[PDB]
Amino acid sequence: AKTRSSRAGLQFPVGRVHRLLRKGNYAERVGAGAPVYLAAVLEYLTAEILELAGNAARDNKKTRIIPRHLQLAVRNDEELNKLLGRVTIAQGGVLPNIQSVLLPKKT
Amino acid sequence: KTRSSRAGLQFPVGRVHRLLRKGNYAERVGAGAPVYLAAVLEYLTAEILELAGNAARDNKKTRIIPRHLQLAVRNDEELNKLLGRVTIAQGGVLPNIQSVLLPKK
Amino acid sequence: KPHRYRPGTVALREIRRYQKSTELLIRKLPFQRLVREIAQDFKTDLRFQSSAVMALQEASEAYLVALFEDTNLCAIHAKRVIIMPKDIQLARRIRGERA
Amino acid sequence: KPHRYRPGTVALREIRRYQKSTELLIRKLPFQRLVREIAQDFKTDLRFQSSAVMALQEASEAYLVALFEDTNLCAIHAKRVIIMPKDIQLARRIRGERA
Amino acid sequence: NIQGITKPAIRRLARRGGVKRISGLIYEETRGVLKVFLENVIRDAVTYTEHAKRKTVTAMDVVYALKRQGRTLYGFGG
Amino acid sequence: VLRDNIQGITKPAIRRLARRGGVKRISGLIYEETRGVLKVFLENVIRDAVTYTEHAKRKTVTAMDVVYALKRQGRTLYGFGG
Amino acid sequence: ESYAIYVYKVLKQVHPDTGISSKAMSIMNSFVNDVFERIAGEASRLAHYNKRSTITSREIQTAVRLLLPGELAKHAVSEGTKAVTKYTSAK
Amino acid sequence: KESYAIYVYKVLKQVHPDTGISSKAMSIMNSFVNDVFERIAGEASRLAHYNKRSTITSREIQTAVRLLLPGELAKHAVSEGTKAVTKYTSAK
DNA sequence: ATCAATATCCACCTGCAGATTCTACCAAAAGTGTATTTGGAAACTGCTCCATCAAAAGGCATGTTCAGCGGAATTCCGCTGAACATGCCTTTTGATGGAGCAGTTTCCAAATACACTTTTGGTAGAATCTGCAGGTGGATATTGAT
DNA sequence: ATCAATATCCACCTGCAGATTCTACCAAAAGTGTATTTGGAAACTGCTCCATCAAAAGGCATGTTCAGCGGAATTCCGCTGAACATGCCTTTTGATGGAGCAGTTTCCAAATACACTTTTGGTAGAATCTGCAGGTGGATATTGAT
Repeated sequence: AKTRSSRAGLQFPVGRVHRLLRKGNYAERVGAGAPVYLAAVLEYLTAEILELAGNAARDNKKTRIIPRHLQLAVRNDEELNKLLGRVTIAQGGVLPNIQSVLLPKKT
Repeated sequence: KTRSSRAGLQFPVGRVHRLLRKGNYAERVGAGAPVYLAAVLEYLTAEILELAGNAARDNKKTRIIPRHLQLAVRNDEELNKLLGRVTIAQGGVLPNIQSVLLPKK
Repeated sequence: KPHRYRPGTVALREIRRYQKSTELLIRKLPFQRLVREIAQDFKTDLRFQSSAVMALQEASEAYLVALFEDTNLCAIHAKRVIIMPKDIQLARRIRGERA
Repeated sequence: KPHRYRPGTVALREIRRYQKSTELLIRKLPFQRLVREIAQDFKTDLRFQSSAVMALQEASEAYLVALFEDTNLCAIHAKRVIIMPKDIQLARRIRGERA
Repeated sequence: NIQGITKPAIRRLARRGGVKRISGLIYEETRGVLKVFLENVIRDAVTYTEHAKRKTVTAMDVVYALKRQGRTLYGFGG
Repeated sequence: VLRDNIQGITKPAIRRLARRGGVKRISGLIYEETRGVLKVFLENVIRDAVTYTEHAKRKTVTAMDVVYALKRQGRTLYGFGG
Repeated sequence: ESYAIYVYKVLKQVHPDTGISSKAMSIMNSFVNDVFERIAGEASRLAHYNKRSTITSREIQTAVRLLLPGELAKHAVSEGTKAVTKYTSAK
Repeated sequence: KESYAIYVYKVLKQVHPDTGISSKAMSIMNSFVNDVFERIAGEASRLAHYNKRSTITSREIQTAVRLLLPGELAKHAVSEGTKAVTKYTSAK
């Protein structure tokens, strides 16, 4: 008795998702495709952000990913940045960015 | 007799109720919710038409057209806040010129 | 006889004029064309209800008229009276439409 | 004779400093009070999970930091480097908070 | 077609917005914005069209897209 | 009795915020203007947060209350239960 | 279906000698449907937060308090609470 | 109280086998998943209503993913989901 | 440019809180397998309303000229930012009584699920009605030239 | 201040487009009635975590002084918008075949609903593990006075 997750070639919980879809009351019924498809999308996305975060950790010479890393990853990618243009990642801080005209000297 | 009347309302309590369940908002829908909600749709409605009818009059007009609705809305602090992200087709804008832009009297 | 209106007398007049009317200010045929052209890049051989184009325009002009509102404000903040691109640029940025 | 940093040399160091961390920049206790004061003058006898007070602080500084950026730009737009209330006001107006 | 949106027309909009004096370089800056607006909105409307297996973008298709854009329009459903 | 707590947001504090915001130079009037802006923000969120609390017939404002009220106002916070 | 007739009725109690244009009625219809969706949605969420299966006037009220500006809200609550009362007191 | 944690941790290990994650960050991650989850199911939900359809299928899910996510992300998202659906279908 | 004062960088260092790691109970999930129901794709179609088009309509492109707007340049000035002394209020670390969130059983008021029945709101095709948009005119306020 | 040229109103007028009144048809509603089920309030209560008093130590807020620099006020001048009359090329309007958008029917792939069985992912709690925070020193800038 395999799981639908495995049957779909997935890491995320297909059953759980198909379950929440029901309890979230988004429609009278939910076809077996939706949950499979939605767990996939969910999984794909977490991977993309973890890839990017993981690098930031590496860049800052750390092993454990922390909120800042998540933040640096999101604000540095055009897309994850748009996908989350109104999300506030707690303890993430902002990206280092000083306006030119605020720097000294001349050249 | 219809629920609207039992609730003393001009709006369709039966319809609202229908729309609530068919709208997938909850598993079930109490009996008063549609009454309450209908009651609330009616009042907001009356509110706009009221101010809107006034605009009509203040224009020597007797039939309410879009402009009269737009004027009535952006002139009321509250309604304006509520429709703060709504465009009323054929509403135009409120007459307003930045002070600094008026001729140097 | 030599008769002329001073710069702005005509403007403010035009401002009062249009702020009163509600008609669309862009010519429909040119608009509809641009609309379809843009569309065609997302899906070929499409059609538009007379009404879909009307909504789009009504929405378009509305958006702009309001963006010119914020721009004039940005122009004024910089103690100017001539709206420039950087004024549109600044408004769209604080609007979250840019960065 | 004794060493003295010019104005804005320290500011940049602070921008670089603070822009590099993520710790909350407001005294935690004073903030809890303000939260409790406001909450209370809305409904008496209320309690707070520590996490709730923290979520508010996180939200609040995140908001202010972002608002200061907009402000900074608005000032710069006006060819200045010293932000002023008017800058904060222009930003909030375009943002749609007091339009 | 983009230039189909004329100076006079753009000038008119700006006046409805209370603009008194207009820079020359604004007309092209304007068009660009209008373009990104339509692109962003039509794209979403057309998606509604296709999800519906249709060949005609309907007024409701645009209404629905605008709402998602946060540009709610009253008068064509709402 | 709780009063004037808004003055609990010190000049030092507001300065650090503006620094993270990339601000170099600050007007002396910015501090009070800011306190005002903060106050309206906190007011708006707490209200909704507390509306959620009473509805749940609770006496304790929970972190979810605050997270729900924040999403209501389009200022979604990741990290406290969503 | 469309709220138009009910709108027209409500209009008459207010301004009995005032009429409305189609384009305006359409806007009024869009208005009703809008608010309906917004109030309903909030209520829906509310219930879910409290792990409840039913949307009662309890929800509709709270929803309203969250959706309308203070004064507007106040009245809206009143109008609404009144209806439920009237309704409950009848066969 | 369920959470997408163990699954995040799994996906984490695949991409960066030797990298860890703090709890605060895993929370931010659990918030991220649920956020996007509701968002998609939402667009899916309405889309269905707009069409007088009572079932949400992989087809609504997909349209939503298109309405919701930006260029490159959406493109790839569709693939993964189609992929999964196809594999889930062709397996029974 | 030279040098003195200071801050930033950074690799090494290791106590230690927060993270990885079990042993296991397991109520709840998730999965397996009929039985029953049906939502909506698919094929066929009538009929709107949309893409197309020629004709009468009427706004835009265009070159001149100059008023006036915006920035470069030069100031006194005042208010902001370092630097510094002083010492308070926050942060840190616990222990603690108990408010009140939260789990479990109890159980009826209320919501669900057809069934039968009466009304009503939308659609349609005709006819009749009417608010007001443009058009005219003549008065007057506005603006610009001197 | 004085014309002269326009722009701007106000009052009245009327044709017709779009609002309105009349009617029969009626399928989807909405209401009434009966039987069955259940969400969630009520009540007893375990147990989490909130408010709170205690106290010490120092990280920081407060307040002062002083000069340096940024902003506002002003004058100057080159440059470009904008007003304007000129002249047709593109938009608008009302008329017409036909392409799809919807209405109707058919019927099957697929989604409930329900009974059992099996897998597991939250978890109370143990004990062991480990990245890095926070401390230290010294090599490497970055500043600013000269």
